[PDB]
Formats: sequence, C-alpha cells, structure tokens
Amino acid sequence: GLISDPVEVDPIQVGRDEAGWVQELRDREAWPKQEVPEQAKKPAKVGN
Amino acid sequence: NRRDLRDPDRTVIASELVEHSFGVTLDKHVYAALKFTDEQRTLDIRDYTKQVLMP
Amino acid sequence: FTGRKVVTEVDGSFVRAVELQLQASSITIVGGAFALATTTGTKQLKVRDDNGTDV
Repeated sequence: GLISDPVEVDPIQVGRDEAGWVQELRDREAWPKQEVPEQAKKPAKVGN
Repeated sequence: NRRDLRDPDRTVIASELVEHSFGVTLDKHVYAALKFTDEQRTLDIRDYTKQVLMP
Repeated sequence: FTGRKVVTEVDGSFVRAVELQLQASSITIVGGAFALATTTGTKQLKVRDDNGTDV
C-alpha cells in the first residue's frame, strides 16, 4: 500500500508456520517441568 | 520375510522401502541494539571500541 | 535357505545352555503425572521397572 504503512505479514513466514517445522521447546524456568509440546514429537513426513 | 521350504504355494511378500524427511528452518533473529543521545555520544563516551562495541 | 536346531539330551532335557534374568522389585510409569493434548487426544503409555527395562 504505502511505504509508511506497517509491515504486512510475510507469506514466507505464513508458509513456514503452516509447514510446522519451527522449533518450540519447554521453558527453562517453569516448575514443574512443562510437558513436551505437540510439535516436538511429531513424526517425520512419509514422503521426501 | 521368511517362508516354509517346499511350500505348495509360491506367493512372495513384497517389501517396499520408504524414505522419510524432516525440516530445518531459521526462526530467530538475535540482536543487540543501543541508542545514544548527542549529549551521551559527545561527553559520556570516551572510547567507542572499549565502551560500546566490546560490551 | 536356513535351518536351525536346539540340541537336547536323550531324555529331552536341555542342559547345554542356561538362561539368566534380572530381578524386578518395583515398576514405575515413565513421565510421572501427565496430561493429554486435547479432550480426544490419545497417547501411548510406557512403564519401566527399577532396572530401567521397558516392560
């Protein structure tokens, strides 16, 4: 739109989030230890 | 797979090989940002390398 | 082509080999307290004895 306008969401970022391979981890300073996020234990894709 | 010897049937169980994959991505932007007014840049700072860049 | 045999004595006793097993005194479910991801979510449980084996 305009140069001064706020930055639009990146389509690359949207696609990367959709693929769901960004790494999320348990918090270091949470007691008791947090559960494993559902992303960290997903299985490998069946097709290369 | 294994089958009995001299079996009357001769069917053979095919084994298909499967290749898996996973993604590696850049996701963080680690930075350190400093700001100095002209008053701080002129008077307070006496050696830029040893007071700003190294820390 | 493969074939195998276990050599037993003339009376059917097997004495050429000896089997050893670790004693298990107590078992504990891995992970301790846990919660499911959603209402309908499922997860495979695992339990280990005091020897660390997967029973």
